[PDB]
Amino acid sequence: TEEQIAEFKEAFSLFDKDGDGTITTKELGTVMRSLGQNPTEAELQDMINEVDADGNGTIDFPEFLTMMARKMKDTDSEEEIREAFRVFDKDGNGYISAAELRHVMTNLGEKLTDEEVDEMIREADIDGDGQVNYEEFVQMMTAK
Amino acid sequence: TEEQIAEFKEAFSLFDKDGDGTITTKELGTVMRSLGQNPTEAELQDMINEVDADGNGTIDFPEFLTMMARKMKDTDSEEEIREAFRVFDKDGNGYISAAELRHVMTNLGEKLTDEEVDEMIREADIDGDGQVNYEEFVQMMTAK
Amino acid sequence: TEEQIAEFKEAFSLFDKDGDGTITTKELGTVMRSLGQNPTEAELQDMINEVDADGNGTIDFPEFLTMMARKMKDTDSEEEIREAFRVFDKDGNGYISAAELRHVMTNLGEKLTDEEVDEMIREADIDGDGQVNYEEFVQMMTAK
Amino acid sequence: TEEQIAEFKEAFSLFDKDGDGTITTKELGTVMRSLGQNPTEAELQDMINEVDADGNGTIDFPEFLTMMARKMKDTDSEEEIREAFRVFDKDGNGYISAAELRHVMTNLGEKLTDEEVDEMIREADIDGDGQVNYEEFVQMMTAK
Amino acid sequence: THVQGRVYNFLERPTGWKCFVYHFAVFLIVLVCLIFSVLSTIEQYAALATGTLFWMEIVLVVFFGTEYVVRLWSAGCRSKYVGLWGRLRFARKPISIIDLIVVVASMVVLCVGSKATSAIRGIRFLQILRMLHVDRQGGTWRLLGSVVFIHRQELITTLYIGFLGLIFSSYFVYLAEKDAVNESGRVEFGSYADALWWGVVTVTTIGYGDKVPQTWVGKTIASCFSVFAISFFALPAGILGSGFALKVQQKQRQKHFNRQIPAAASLIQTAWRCYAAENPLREHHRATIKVIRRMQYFVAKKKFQQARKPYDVRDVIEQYSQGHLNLMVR
Amino acid sequence: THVQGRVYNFLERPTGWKCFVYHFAVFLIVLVCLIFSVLSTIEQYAALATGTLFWMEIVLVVFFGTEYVVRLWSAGCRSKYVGLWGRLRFARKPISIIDLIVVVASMVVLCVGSKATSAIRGIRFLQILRMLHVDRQGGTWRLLGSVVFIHRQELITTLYIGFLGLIFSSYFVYLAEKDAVNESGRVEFGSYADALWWGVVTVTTIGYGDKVPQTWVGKTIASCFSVFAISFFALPAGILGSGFALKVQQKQRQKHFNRQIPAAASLIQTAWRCYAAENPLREHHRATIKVIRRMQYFVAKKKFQQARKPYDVRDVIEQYSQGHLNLMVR
Amino acid sequence: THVQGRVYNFLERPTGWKCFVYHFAVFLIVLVCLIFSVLSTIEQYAALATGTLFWMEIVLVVFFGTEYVVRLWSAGCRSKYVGLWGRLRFARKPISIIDLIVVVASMVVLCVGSKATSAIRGIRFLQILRMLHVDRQGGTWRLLGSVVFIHRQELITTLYIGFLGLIFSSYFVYLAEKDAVNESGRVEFGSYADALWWGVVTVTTIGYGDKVPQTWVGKTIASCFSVFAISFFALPAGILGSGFALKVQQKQRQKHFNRQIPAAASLIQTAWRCYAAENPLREHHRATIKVIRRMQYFVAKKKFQQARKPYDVRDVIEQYSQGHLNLMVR
Amino acid sequence: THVQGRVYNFLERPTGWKCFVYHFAVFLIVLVCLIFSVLSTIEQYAALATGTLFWMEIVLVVFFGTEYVVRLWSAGCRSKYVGLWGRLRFARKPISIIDLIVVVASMVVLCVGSKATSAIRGIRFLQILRMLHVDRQGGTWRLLGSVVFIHRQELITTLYIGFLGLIFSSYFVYLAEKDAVNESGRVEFGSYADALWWGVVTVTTIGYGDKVPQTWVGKTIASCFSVFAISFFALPAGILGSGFALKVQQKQRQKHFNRQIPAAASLIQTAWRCYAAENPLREHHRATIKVIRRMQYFVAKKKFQQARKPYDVRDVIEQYSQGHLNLMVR
Ligand SMILES: COc1ccc(-c2csc(NC(=O)[C@H]3CCCCN3S(=O)(=O)c3ccc(C)cc3)n2)cc1
Ligand SMILES: COc1ccc(-c2csc(NC(=O)[C@H]3CCCCN3S(=O)(=O)c3ccc(C)cc3)n2)cc1
Ligand SMILES: COc1ccc(-c2csc(NC(=O)[C@H]3CCCCN3S(=O)(=O)c3ccc(C)cc3)n2)cc1
Ligand SMILES: COc1ccc(-c2csc(NC(=O)[C@H]3CCCCN3S(=O)(=O)c3ccc(C)cc3)n2)cc1
Ligand SMILES: [K+]
Ligand SMILES: [K+]
Ligand SMILES: [K+]
Ligand SMILES: [K+]
Repeated sequence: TEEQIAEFKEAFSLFDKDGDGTITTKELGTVMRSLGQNPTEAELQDMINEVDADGNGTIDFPEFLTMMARKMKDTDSEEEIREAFRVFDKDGNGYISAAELRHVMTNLGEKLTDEEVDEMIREADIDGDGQVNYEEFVQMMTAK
Repeated sequence: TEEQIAEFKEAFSLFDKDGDGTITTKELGTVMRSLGQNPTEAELQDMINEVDADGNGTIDFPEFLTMMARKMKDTDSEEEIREAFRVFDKDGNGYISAAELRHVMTNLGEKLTDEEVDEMIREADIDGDGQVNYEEFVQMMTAK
Repeated sequence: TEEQIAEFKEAFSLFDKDGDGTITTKELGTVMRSLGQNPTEAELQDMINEVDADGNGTIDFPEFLTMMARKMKDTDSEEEIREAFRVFDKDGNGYISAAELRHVMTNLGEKLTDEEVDEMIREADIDGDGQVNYEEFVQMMTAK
Repeated sequence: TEEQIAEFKEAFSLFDKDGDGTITTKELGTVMRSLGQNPTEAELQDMINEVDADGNGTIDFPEFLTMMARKMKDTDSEEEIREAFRVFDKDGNGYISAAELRHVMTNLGEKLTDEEVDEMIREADIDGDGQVNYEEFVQMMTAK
Repeated sequence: THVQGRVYNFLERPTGWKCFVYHFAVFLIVLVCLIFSVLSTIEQYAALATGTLFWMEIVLVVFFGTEYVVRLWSAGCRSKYVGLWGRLRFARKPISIIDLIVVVASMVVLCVGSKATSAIRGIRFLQILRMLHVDRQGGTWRLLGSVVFIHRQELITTLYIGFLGLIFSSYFVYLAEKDAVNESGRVEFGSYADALWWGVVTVTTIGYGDKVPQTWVGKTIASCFSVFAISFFALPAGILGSGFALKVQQKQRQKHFNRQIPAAASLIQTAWRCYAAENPLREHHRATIKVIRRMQYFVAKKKFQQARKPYDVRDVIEQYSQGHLNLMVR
Repeated sequence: THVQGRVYNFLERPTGWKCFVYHFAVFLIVLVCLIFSVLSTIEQYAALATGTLFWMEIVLVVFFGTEYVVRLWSAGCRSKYVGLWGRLRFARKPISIIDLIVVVASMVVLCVGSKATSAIRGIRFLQILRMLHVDRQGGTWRLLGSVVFIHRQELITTLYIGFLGLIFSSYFVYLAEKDAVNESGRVEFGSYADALWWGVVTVTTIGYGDKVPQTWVGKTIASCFSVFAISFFALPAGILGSGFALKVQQKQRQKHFNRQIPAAASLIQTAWRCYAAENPLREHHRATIKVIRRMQYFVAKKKFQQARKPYDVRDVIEQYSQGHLNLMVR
Repeated sequence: THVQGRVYNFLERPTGWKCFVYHFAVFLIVLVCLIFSVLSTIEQYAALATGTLFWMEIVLVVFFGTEYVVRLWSAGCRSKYVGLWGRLRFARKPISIIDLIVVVASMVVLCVGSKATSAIRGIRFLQILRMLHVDRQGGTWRLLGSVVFIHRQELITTLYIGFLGLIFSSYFVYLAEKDAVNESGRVEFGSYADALWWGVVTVTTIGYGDKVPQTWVGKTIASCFSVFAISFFALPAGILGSGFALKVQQKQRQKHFNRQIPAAASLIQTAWRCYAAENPLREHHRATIKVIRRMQYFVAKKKFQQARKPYDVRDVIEQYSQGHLNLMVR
Repeated sequence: THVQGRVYNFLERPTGWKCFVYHFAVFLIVLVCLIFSVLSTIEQYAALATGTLFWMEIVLVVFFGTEYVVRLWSAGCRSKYVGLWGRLRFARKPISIIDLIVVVASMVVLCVGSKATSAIRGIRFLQILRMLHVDRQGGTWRLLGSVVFIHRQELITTLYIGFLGLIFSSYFVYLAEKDAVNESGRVEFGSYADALWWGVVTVTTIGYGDKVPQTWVGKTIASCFSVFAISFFALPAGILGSGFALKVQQKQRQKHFNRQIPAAASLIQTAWRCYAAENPLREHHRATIKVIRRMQYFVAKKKFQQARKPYDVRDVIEQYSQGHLNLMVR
């Protein structure tokens, strides 16, 4: 862990375009707009209204080190993510086919690149049937 | 078991005052009235409306051997009897004292002889406190 | 398994009376009417509106190999079938007698041949009592 | 245990200011008022309306030995006390910070001395984060 | 003789659209014959009406006579009523005896009366008494009676209380208004009976206006009363409505389970078959019977499962309580 | 002296069919005596009535006097009232004191009045005041009072609001209609009191019609009012009805459990016996007592089980929550 | 051509405050044009009104014509209606055809009538028929119809019963009051039709007072009736109210879950991204895209969780039933 | 200055019996002053009344002036209002400004008017406007407004529908009855406005009787209408009643938990003490403080447990769902 706690702080202030310990919330909207995102101001604000536990707007990784310090793979995030499929559960069994799954991954919320969605289920449709078992995908993402 | 399946049949027809394979429902009311019970006719009838699975009124131990062939000690009769205390549960803990227990055993339903109630809880009040633990009584009656 | 995946396809098109990969939904009503069934057209249609996962009406065992490829004996079909007795559960215990069981097997839905119903419970009434234990029948049918 | 069952009885009647086996309910209000409490009469009365299982007002440790004879550390008092935090549960996790915890310990019911509240959580904020894990405090109080 | 029960339930246990419009049509016929009994009492039109009510009456009486006899014959499908004694057990029932006396008394009146006052004086009541003929089985009245019997206590209560309020407040009013004379010179409250009429008309929110008090005392009391008692003659509405609704729901629920059973039966009745695929081109007949057994089974399984779903909350909790129990074994 | 409590609960805690028709009969007697008090105020019939109301009155007074004394004597079965002091604690209660003053004042009037205006003027109020005598224990009124106290806030609220609406809209109407003169030449709205009478009669949906506005302003206001305020004088009905129903259900529920207990007791009271079959042709007496102990036990078990079933949803969840807890031990 | 659907849902699926006050304003315009149709029938004011209702009418007709055409054009955003055939499938619907005939018939009347009785005689009905134009989509009527169809049985029941009560009690009254003559010399109950009018007016608690009975028999019956039948004409209120409420709740519930889905989708749609942070100063662009992926994920997780909370009881029990099941696997 | 908030909540957050009868008494004073404003408009009594309403008025104005000033001073206990700016933030609120203008305008009228028409013409409206002064905090109105806003859709719906029914049926009636002439020679339906008055009076079950139709068409329509539309002006009652009740329950529930918290806090606040019995005849002081710590703890435990019991069903299920979860960890 000690091998990234340092090179991470450099990118930490990389948003402020300076050496201030400032996440640069008003300037992250330009950082991303230059990355190719161009979000709205409400989304920009909600990005940090909770990602940063401090509450200021520019922080010295009180949580910018905590967000990174959250494996995002433990059991606390394997059930919350498994319930989302259960929204799409019907007759259970992790039945989902590539058909409904592509229908959905490319229509709702934050859609993917057609090449992203096509090869995303590719690793989860190894058997080639129309049942993309969830346990097959989380095990793939369990290292998140 | 084979040592009682025979001497039991003799008493079986002992109610009919004859050798007929008849429980003698109309005559059990006199058998008991002579024993010192003298029940009513509705109670006499309900005694057999379910004790005798046949449904006639006089039977060749279709159930008069089944009623005897029911240990009355297994787990199927240890919870139904434990729930009755739970009716008298309040703050749980099998708290019941000899006080409430005597209050009740001698006031409701089919009361006992004062000597029956006094020495009934005697075996269940070994510690002499006012908490007649149920687990202390069923273990005593588990051989029922 | 590979010993039946071939001789099964021959009977597969045996409904079309030809070599087309067609279940012959309109002709299965004649296949069975010749077998001695003579069903209605709505039943004929519902037979395949779900048995054939494809949805056409004549299929190259997309599911005509899946229906056969369903052991019909696993735990997924041992509880759904055990609940049906629980419909006829009353005081529990798998109490059912040959009496009510014959009463029912020959009166509701798709009744049997009297010789079918008589010898069906025969294997499940080994003890000869009026309690056809369900666990006694599923174990008999667990190889379904 | 036998090493305190005797020196405890001496303090037992220490409330009556005499040798009577009397808890001195009317005089405990002066005992405490001299200790520096000065409670009200309703609180004085409720102190013993349940602490003393007898019901008189002055007792020969029927329960004044039982209250002492209650470890106040077993599992029967580790969940009732853990639920109180669950009142202050929100998003779970024993999240409570020293912030809300001090906010509360010094505002509600029977507040502490600021030095009592400050060093009370001290032992429970060993990691110095804003999450005073309850399991960290009960283990500290499990010897109660 | 399969037609017997066929026409029976076409007549007596109707369901669908055909038998529906049948009953509906006969209802409309009845209703217009009534609405001519209406225009019979009007002298402008008491001539043509009483005329056509001599032809239309005969039409209906014969219509009903045949419908009745045929119904009776077709009451054999139900064993309870088969055989002369059963048949008699049939006409013993209320709606049937009603239709009977309707038809026969129409025949009476038209057998003697045709050779006109008493005639029409009775015919009107028959045309009125017939409407019973539509509700062929009485679910209406049974719904009602049940809901009542359930809520008997509430109803009696509010009745008793309203009754008393009526009584007392009316007596007081009588005392306060018995002298007073209307501006038209007359007196409205001469007796307690009149006051009591007032009370009825008032507490139930009709207010014709034929009797109104003049004195400050009477108005005072009537106000307080009118505010604090009317409500006891308006509860029954809410009660009965809720009762009706609840009961209908309760019933259709039960119906859900009565649907549940057959599938449970058919499932196994098909399982044992497909499973028992060895002891019912003979071998090809055997293969095909086996295949259909299998398919049907696959069908049932799904249909059962779909017909075992949680109508409501009690159902889920029973199910999973029961799972918990199953653990209690484990 | 077992009869004491026997007649008591025949009189004071009635249940069944005999005591029922008794109370019912006496009720009908009371009601007809009233309906003659009715026809007393009618001059056509004020002669025969006031006559027979001198015999029937004596009948009833003596009837009640005896029923009362016997009830009082039979109030010993209840220890609370045994002994002179308890007895006095009895007649201290409302319904009893009511019956007392009824009977004694009838006796008064008939001890002096017989030797006629004041007499009948009081007799009517007695015949009216007696109806209380039927509800022998007051469950009616208690139901009511409870339901109210529960819903006190809603009721006060709607009352306050309706009151205000009344006030304001009536003042405005008065202002708008005080000059106007009816086509019959007179004036309906001379004062605010009249307007306020209008308002009462209106907002509660009676509408006698004795006071109606003429001007466009008055009609405008009355319309808006009539639409937006009547509802606050019609809520109480729905409220109270729901309350009644709910409470009755709540009660009979509780009754379910009060039934539950005795069986729980008898079960064990029989178990210990059959089990304890060794320490109460003497040996045959012993055998038979043992057999009956066993049978009875077998009976209880079933009766308890059937009397422990889930009246409702809360019951099931409590039960299986408790099973879960039992696991929490395991 | 993004504006197409924009103005569409500004007109046809309105939500917010702008489109709101638009619809509201047009409503008020309609309402005042009506209230001038009102004052048109009054001779005092039938001159100026019928005048300005020749200008205001033209204003509205052109207004609506354009609003209609523009709506129709903007009905393409919805594919179902794109293309001439779809467009026709649009005007095929009720509210649209209503607006159409309104506008065109106003144009007719004002194309011929301007060169005055039949004109205004039709214009009034148009000004009345227009109010439909506000409820742009019909949720009102659909709510109603659903609630009814659900409760069809209760309603039919109470209707049938009240109808009968009406019939019978009215006949009896007719018999009891047909001779009687009002003190004003006339006769109220000449026929059964009059009695039946009485009944209607009575059982539904209006009580005009134009027909009142005089005889003791009639008053007796009317009392009993008035007490025991009015309730069957007042249930529908409670029923329908409860139905409305329930249904609205049911709907907004469903809406909760329809909200639930998108978050479930976005969560994973962000997870796969942040996780898949290796295969979409280029490297710094990569770092930043990764950081935002991570943040967004952290956002979703919370938003989902908050949007999966137990609206109600059934939800919790389903959830934890399901946990139990998950154990049933374990 | 502890008295400040003391009198405050004696005046502004009243609870108990003293402050209760205070508010009650002042209410009765207000009400009688009103009922003299009543008898003021009656010429028989317009002299003495208008007199004593010159003394009683001054009494009340000074009474209220002081009560107001003292309330205002005692509004400091609440920090939000401490300091002149806060104080101003106080009188900014509705009920306070109402009391203000009442009192000052009474002072105005009695500063100029005493040296009589306009005076009393205003005084009446003040005596009326004052009743607001009792509901010191507005829970009444807030209850109302909430319940409405919740059910806004149902209400709007039934309003729209009833409105239309009114409109159409009234137009048709106008067409059918405009010629007809009452037997008293006059004409009831000259315009659509009159018909519309009829409709209002009818559909809401008042029925004054001033306008009744004569023709068979009008009676027909009025009947159908009267049956099928009145219900849409009587739903609001049931709705609002249910809403009120529900909301009160919801609130007192919440109150249960707000009670729950303090005990949870005190329990631990005592546990840490008794446990921490070593670091706060000095040693005997220590012993006694320890003993009382222990006792108190024993008290809390029980009080908490009793104050954590299942108010309702959702509570139990949450609890045991949570136990299940705890297993999900285990
Ligand atoms: C608008 O806001 C309202 C309106 C009404 C209520 C409400 C609750 S309980 C109730 N009446 C009642 O509880 C009963 C009993 C008390 C007097 C008023 N009524 S009595 O006239 O029938 C009546 C009168 C006289 C006698 C001898 C028996 C019965 N009235 C509450 C709030
Ligand atoms: C047919 O569809 C309908 C019918 C009615 C409603 C409905 C909801 S709340 C409501 N009235 C009310 O909320 C109250 C308060 C606002 C004015 C109307 N009423 S007031 O006259 O008593 C009244 C008038 C004046 C004063 C000083 C106090 C009280 N009326 C909703 C839908
Ligand atoms: C104030 O306390 C009350 C008031 C009313 C009730 C109550 C329950 S059920 C009920 N009526 C009824 O059940 C029906 C049926 C029985 C007679 C009274 N009505 S009928 O006139 O429509 C009527 C009359 C004649 C015919 C041929 C058909 C229908 N009335 C209970 C308590
Ligand atoms: C006694 O048993 C009954 C009594 C009534 C019902 C019942 C359900 S829905 C209903 N009315 C209604 O649904 C509405 C709508 C259909 C016609 C009757 N009313 S309208 O007059 O307001 C009315 C009239 C004309 C216009 C243009 C709009 C609105 N009436 C059910 C059972
Ligand atoms: K009226
Ligand atoms: K009314
Ligand atoms: K009237
Ligand atoms: K009315």
